[PDB]
Amino acid sequence: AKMAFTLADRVTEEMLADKAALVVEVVEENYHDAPIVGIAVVNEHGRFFLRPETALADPQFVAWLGDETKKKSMFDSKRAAVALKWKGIELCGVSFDLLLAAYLLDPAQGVDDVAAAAKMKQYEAVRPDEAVYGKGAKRAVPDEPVLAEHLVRKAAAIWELERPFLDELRRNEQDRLLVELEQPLSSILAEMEFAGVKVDTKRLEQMGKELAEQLGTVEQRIYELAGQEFNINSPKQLGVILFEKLQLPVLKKTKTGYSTSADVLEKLAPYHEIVENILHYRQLGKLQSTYIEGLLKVVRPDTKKVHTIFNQALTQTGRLSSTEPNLQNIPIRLEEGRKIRQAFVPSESDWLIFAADYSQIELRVLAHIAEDDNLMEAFRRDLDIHTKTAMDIFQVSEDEVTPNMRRQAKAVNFGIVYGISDYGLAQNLNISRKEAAEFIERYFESFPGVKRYMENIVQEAKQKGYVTTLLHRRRYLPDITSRNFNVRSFAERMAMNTPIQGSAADIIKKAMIDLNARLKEERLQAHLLLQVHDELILEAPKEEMERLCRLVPEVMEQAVTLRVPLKVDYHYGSTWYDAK
DNA sequence: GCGATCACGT
DNA sequence: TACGTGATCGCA
Ligand SMILES: OC[C@H]1O[C@@](CO)(O[C@H]2O[C@H](CO)[C@@H](O)[C@H](O)[C@H]2O)[C@@H](O)[C@@H]1O
Ligand SMILES: [Mg+2]
Repeated sequence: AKMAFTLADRVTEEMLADKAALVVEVVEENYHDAPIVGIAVVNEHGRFFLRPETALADPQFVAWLGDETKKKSMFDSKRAAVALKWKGIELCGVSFDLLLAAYLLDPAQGVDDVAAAAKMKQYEAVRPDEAVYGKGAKRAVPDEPVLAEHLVRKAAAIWELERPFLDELRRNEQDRLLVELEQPLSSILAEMEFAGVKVDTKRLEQMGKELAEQLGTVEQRIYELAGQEFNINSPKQLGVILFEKLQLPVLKKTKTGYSTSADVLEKLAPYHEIVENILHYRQLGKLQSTYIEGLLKVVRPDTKKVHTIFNQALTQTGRLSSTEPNLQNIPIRLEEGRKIRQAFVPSESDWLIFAADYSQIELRVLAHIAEDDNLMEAFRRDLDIHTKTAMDIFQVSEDEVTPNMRRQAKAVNFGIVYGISDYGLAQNLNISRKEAAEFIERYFESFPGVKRYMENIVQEAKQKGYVTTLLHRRRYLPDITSRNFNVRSFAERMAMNTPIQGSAADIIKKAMIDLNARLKEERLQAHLLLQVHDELILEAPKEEMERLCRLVPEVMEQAVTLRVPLKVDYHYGSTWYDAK
């Protein structure tokens, strides 16, 4: 069974062919400034294993790695590229990434290692990484004999599976999606992650001090109002203090007891003064624990930068996710938490943070896909879309639209995009079911094209077995035919929403690629730092702001051409908070 | 360790 | 109502 390969003590010419499956192993989940434990190369001349100290010190190998004409097939090339960047080594010529290929073929498989991807094609001559390295406390690099065969088997799998995966991608019309979108994007993400974002740690530490004080205060007030101490951070103990010791009304229940979600607490506020305090305490506690303490834990002490990792092969819709730290969920709704952004600053003196965001990209994408005359016209006039919906569903002139009417029309717009049900619309607007249903009905009368799209997309999902996005990304929906109403309904909402969220994902990804090409042509020093679903955050010399104000929005607006215009707003300042 | 519940983002 | 990450609790 053992697979044959050369355990090389030195790099040789035949190891540098112009086409090879390459494995540059980084076992640490967070690959930033992490160790490379081994290298495997499989090509026309055979299978090879190279120790990193050797390979990475060989100028011929390093040259081969950076030679864009020497093509490499890999799995999670971003991981290798970044780990190499920290060692001052450039990786070029990656023409096939099995992780991204598998992700595009079926995001639902959750492929996160070569073995998982290989299984899709009935290839099982490779072990799962977890089986080799273990997990958690037991996770460690095996002895060279075991490590070497594993890396060679992974490279061998990649070598064998490239053609099969490319053939299916082609059949799915996703060949360009991999080659012209995801693979180029992977390199851009590597640059962004490697660059990192500078943090004003002293500012965060000061906020932490101010929060600790406020928490202690509110914390005491809570015990005083409850005439006793308990773990406020325990939905369990809290549920007892509120619904048992204080007799507060039980408006909502959970799977294991009473609900203490902010949602319910808001309704309970009128009954007792402790509720407001619990809400406030949670607000502050989230800021302290997740953001202040959290960020401080991952900031690099030497550079004061945080280096997130953008998981490019995880979400079912094509969006990216961000981890350790997640820089796509930094507070902004509430002013107090929003101030956390004042701690994200430019990495160099006299540089500024520039942020550009698409305005209502989901609803604009919906107008395009559904080809709804009323909705397309609304955007062609660049109308306030929520006021417009209110005018239509409540039958009133612009002047007759009250704040509450807009607030509700807004909730309906978001619900439509999410495939909201008459019930979930009530839960959100805290209204009835038949009422929320009447709203939805009024919406479809005003936007018949959208109603038709929602009906047609669900039928298409049932017929084909999947739905697709603008750039041909796909998501299988087997539950669309489930005879269990709830399971089927969730699938139906996904059928309606995925093409919208997914196409919006496609668009900003292409914008990022187009943008970097533009930045290079103009030789601007400006560069991307983050992507937050419908917005791009960059940093650049103050002298480049005027050029960026015109360049960034244009590139983002022209990424794709829809039946309605794409609109991008932008702001810049001395900190992320100020880029408003 | 892991499911349940909470809260942060688009 | 769509899509995420993660801190904390509590029993295994
Ligand atoms: O390197 C990112 C890439 O690796 C996968 C596994 O193939 O995720 C690993 O790394 C992430 C970043 O540290 C972790 O969040 C995740 O837990 C770990 O398995 C892919 O999912 C991802 O695309
Ligand atoms: Mg926006």
